[PDB]
Amino acid sequence: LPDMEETVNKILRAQETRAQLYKELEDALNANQEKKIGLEQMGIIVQLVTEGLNEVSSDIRNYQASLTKELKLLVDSLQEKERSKLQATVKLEQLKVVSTNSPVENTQISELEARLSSLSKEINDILQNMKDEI
Repeated sequence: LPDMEETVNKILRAQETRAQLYKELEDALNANQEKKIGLEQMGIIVQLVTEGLNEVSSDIRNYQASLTKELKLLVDSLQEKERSKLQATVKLEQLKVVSTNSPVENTQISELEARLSSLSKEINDILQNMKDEI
């Protein structure tokens, strides 16, 4: 109930909507990679998915003012990862389709996958610190 941690619950509630939205996003990239989905459609689904991502991003910004300066920093870093995680996810699918499996192009995927794997691991640590009121 108190206004301090009530606002943190809404931030955690928005992260649920963001995590679910990437699942709809990721499933759309795989649908185009497996050639089950044309390039034209995937572009409009990302348009639909990034809109909900844009709503969640703006909702969490509104929740920042009532938070402590240590908590506003954790949110600031949280959105930086989620912004880079969005672009690194869509950019990864396109590079996997055009790549001729040459070693130069082949390690772009591994570097981005390692980036995505580390970004996701960093995000959960930001949430757990927010859960512990860091």
